[PDB]
Amino acid sequence: MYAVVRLRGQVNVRYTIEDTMKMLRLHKVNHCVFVPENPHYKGMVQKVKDYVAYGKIDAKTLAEVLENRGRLEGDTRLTEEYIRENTDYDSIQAFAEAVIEGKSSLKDIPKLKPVFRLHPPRKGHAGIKRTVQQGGVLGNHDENINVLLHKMR
Amino acid sequence: TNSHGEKRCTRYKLQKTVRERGISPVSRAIQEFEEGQMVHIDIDPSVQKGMPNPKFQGSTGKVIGQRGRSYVLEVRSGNAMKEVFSLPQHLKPQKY
Amino acid sequence: KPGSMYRNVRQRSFTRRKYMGGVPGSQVIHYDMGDKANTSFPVKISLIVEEKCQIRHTALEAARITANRHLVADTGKMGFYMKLRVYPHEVIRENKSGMRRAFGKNVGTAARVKPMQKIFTVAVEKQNFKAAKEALWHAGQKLPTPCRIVVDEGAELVQ
Amino acid sequence: MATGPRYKVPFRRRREGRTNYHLRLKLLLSRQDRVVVRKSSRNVQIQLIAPTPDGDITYSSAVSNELAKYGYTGATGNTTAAYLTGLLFGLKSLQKGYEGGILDIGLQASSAGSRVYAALKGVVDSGFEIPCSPEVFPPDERIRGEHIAGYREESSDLPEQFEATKEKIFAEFS
RNA sequence: GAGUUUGGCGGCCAUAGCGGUAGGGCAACUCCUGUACCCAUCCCGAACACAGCAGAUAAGCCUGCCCGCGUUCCUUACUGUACUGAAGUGUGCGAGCCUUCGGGAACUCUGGAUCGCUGCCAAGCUCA
RNA sequence: CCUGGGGCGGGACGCCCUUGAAAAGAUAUCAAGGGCGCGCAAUGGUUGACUCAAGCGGGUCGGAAACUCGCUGAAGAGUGCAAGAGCAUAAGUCAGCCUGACGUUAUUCAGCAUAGCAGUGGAUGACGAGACGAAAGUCGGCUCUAGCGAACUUUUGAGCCUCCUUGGUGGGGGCCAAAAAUGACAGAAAAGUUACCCCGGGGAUAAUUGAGUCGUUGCCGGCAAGAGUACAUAUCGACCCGGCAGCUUGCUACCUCGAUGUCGGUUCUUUCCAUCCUGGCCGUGCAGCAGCGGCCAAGGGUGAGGUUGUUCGCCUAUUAAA
RNA sequence: UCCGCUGGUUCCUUCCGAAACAUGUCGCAGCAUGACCUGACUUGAGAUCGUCGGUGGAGUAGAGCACUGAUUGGCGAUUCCGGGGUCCCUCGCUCGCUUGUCAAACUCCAAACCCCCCGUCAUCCUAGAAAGUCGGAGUCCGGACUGCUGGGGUAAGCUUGUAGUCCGUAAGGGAGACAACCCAGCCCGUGGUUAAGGUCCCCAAGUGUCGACUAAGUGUUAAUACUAAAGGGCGUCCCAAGCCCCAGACAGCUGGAAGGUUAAGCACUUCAAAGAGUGCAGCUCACCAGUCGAGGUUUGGGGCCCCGAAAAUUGACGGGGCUCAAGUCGACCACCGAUACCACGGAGUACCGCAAGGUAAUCUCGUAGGAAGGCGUUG
Ligand SMILES: [Mg+2]
Ligand SMILES: [Mg+2]
Ligand SMILES: [Mg+2]
Ligand SMILES: [Mg+2]
Ligand SMILES: [Mg+2]
Ligand SMILES: [Mg+2]
Ligand SMILES: [Mg+2]
Repeated sequence: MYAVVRLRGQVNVRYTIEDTMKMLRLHKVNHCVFVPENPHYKGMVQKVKDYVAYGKIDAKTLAEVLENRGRLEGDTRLTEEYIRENTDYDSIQAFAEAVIEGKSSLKDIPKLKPVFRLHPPRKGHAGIKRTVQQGGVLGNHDENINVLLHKMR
Repeated sequence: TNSHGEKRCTRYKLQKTVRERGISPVSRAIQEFEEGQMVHIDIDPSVQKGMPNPKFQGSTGKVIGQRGRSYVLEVRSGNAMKEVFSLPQHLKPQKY
Repeated sequence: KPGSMYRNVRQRSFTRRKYMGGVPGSQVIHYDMGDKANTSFPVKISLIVEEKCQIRHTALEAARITANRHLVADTGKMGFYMKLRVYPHEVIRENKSGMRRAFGKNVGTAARVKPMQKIFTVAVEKQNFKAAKEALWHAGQKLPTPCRIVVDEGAELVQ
Repeated sequence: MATGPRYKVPFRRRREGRTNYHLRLKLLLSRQDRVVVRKSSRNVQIQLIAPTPDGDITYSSAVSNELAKYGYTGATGNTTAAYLTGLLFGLKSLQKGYEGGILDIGLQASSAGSRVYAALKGVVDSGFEIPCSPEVFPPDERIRGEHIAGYREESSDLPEQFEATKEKIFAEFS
């Protein structure tokens, strides 16, 4: 499961890349979306590598992301009670485990927004002018996206 | 000044490869096409009759009718739909 | 007309001489110097250019003259074989008024050379290696590019 | 002599001198079956052919080797044998369900009173429909085989056996 | 019901061409035999056309072979080189060039293969 | 009218092909190569029969120049003419027969991508007539892409409608089609001059200063080919290559046209050093005197006169130098 | 009078928001038509800005000589068409084998982007897809940055194109100032954390950490119209490889350059140790012996610095100043720092709902201009 977070703005960005972002539902910086691992989404995330950061999120990171930055319709925070009344699992942690194990989805939750408006990264990040392999933050973090997601908790 | 003729800038659009120059395969000229079938426009430069523009070279046309030997194609040129008359020698079916 | 004018490579290749008019030919006379028959020279070195530059035919002729004279005075007339690999194929045209109808007349030819492309190849004996290398050093001083010498044959024969 | 990579070899049938492709393109535009009449030096053969992109397919055929079973004994490569083969092909193609087709002599030269036009007249006389002009048809005595008196008296069996084969084949297919 | 051979019509139009050697025809094909006639020569029955008993597989044709030339394909190296899509507070005085992620040759080289594949119909034979 | 200001020149002012043009399409410049304003009753159509250019070989003064036979020959020829594309049992050549180089009419293309836009073409068809051919087919000219022109007016072709109450006669008006041209080619019937000039605007655009650039100009450097009796480097420094200055002329059009008073001189002040003299050194092919070349150095000096409006330059006599 | 030319054209808010381009024009300072913007209406279910896979178009970069043309030698023959001192024989073209270069009007080859169509995912969509009709315009002086070695040009803050994004019409934060360079697209107030960039002082936060380099005040200048080259350096710091090398080299200190030759040196039989010879006929090196007693020399590829390097009012790393840095390089840590992001409260807008009200990550910038709603004067 790619965890794609936007880290650069929409100024001086080409229309194809900006529409790629818009179909990914990433209109502003510090916005995260969780998407499956099919080749279609892999190509879409590859097209916007210079303006986002993506990786393979683990279950604990997604659990804390749902617990601290999940919003329903009307801008209402997600909690444990809504999860238990609209899913089969014991808490947000078990639902995150199910989502990582592929037998669940984020669309299982009724009314849940597909965009996680995250906080800016605590103690900054590595920079938006170099990729991950150049010492920056853009591009593919692999499993190290969870460190960046943790610092943007 | 430059010209505005129909064959303008078709040095390689309307050129045949070295080992397909000469007579073409005659089976390409009797390929019947159905209504609504998608066919590729790949112009045969040897057949000088019933040819579309070079500007439609490489466009997929939907067959909508027949006008004798040639076929009626609904071709797309940028943002407009065009009706392009082409004989079967210049068309080629799309395979799935 | 200094070589800095017709030096940088920012234009496409103007070489089809059947669609142009009256190119003044190159002053470069020969392209082989020394022993043109002995293929048994063990130590072979080449002068390579490390930029993308257009060498005028007059520059090539001056470099060839200095290198050939140094090699003839160093290793004798038949103790070396020196090869100028590149022909000047590009036609250099100057806008000889103002900028109206600016496509100029041909005022000479030149050779467009890529980075690391060998200009002169020199084949010499073991003892005449230093003289050939130093003459090739003098040859590149008459060229518009930074040039470094590279050894083709007998790298172990020298060191 | 394919001297280099810029050498365009002809098509395989054209390399073998067996097919003209310009005439083939002219004939295939009809969208009709071709009466592909081919004559060999010792007998004659006629086919009905319809093209498909996998290759040509032949519906019906008839050669001079079939004339033995209908009571024919003479030469199988003359005008009379060509007429009998054409008549048999026409009746057999009518029986199978084919009654039309354009003539196709291929690379063989066109000349009136040939074996090919004799086969064409045999096809026309069997009820098979093929557009043709009667000028290129042979005379009736030539189809009967009235050449015989010039050289050989053993050729005199030709007209009676031709009439016998004609009546036998007409009774056979009708 | 199946197979081999032969013939006609082909499809893909060199992997099929160019070249060299070795084998075969019962049926077939061809070479080959004549010119009464049909037809014909810008002259020649050379071709075409007609009528064909022979004789010959010497050629057409079929089978196998030779990498020699051409083509096609793989393969190791060149090489993830050339070139390039995107981004870059990376870099050069400058013509420019570099890093990251994603594509990716051509020539040549090593070791090999390719001297066609296949579709229809018919004539025969040999079915189990 | 376009126009690296205008003018002179030119027509990139209409049509056609290759590149430019960055492998769909489009894409400008006074961009590069150019061409067209026609020719042809056959140099056209169709059927049949053949294959061309150029080599090698054989044939008699028929020469290495003719015509003829064999072999190689996918095209290296020809197809009327630019360029590009097409074509070999042919889109070529020859011969038989012919006139489809036919009357009428509908679509869609492309001139004019996307996306409106004239008369025109150019590809499919349709009605009616034919030509050649066994038939399939081919023929709406000459293989495809240039060879041409609105409205009005006149003339001409076939048959019809019409002219003011009605019928006729002469004569007009009209429909459809063809010809006559506007080349500034989407169509004025069209020469200059103004320093006697006027007006409205323009830094949308030039002389002007300024800015950018540096071909050219001034001053240099590298490598040293050599001359210097010998000796590259005391002195001169070819060829080739790389620069600096912006002090000459150019290029450009960024600022200024509701004005930045435009050359030269004079007066006065200042600045740079790439130093002419004065000060200090180094080399010499420096004996001294006097030169020659180079380095440091901008404190001071660098004048008076003849011609010319001059800058510049020459000339005169002084002068440390002028 | 007329003018396509100049100047001016008077209140507020809200919604949306361009074009400086094509064709024709006595057209080039103008206009029309189309693209682009806006408002309304009809229509009724799909649309493609994006991804992945496939059927197709490639003829550009690159590459190469297989065509068209150029281009360099060598080797062997054109017994022939040709040039020269019994056509005795010289001999340049021409044809093959092996080399050396090319193309914008070359291609046996040949990408990455890209374009048409199909399937899938994705997004938009009955709160109205694509299509259609009508009302209103503005607009056809554009310019810049990053690429295309774009074309031309000696170059140009030059001129003319193309793809994307900007300024025009773009705030706020930062580069010293900066139309278009980076963050960022922005309703109001508060709190927090970050972006770009910076942390010696001017100035909030580092006289921060590790490992080296620079000795020149070099530098303290991302992009750039704002930044000097060729050439050279036994300046200094590295990597690698030849050669001599504790059977004792390199550089210094002791005996000799004695046989020879005056072949007028400077126009050997055989010895470890002496030439047809380095130098101001003795005056001097190359060379063997001894000697301290250990590295020496050559070449190639790199980093920084230096010479090359001269301009005009006194002056510009932004200034002060800075030397194991306050400079350069390879990494790292913590903090500072926006109106961005998060949160809270509030306003407006869009659509839906009968209404209460509901939704908005997928609403809030704005020139020419379209549309809507209001304020004001006089009657
Ligand atoms: Mg004018
Ligand atoms: Mg007067
Ligand atoms: Mg190239
Ligand atoms: Mg920008
Ligand atoms: Mg904007
Ligand atoms: Mg700003
Ligand atoms: Mg407005």
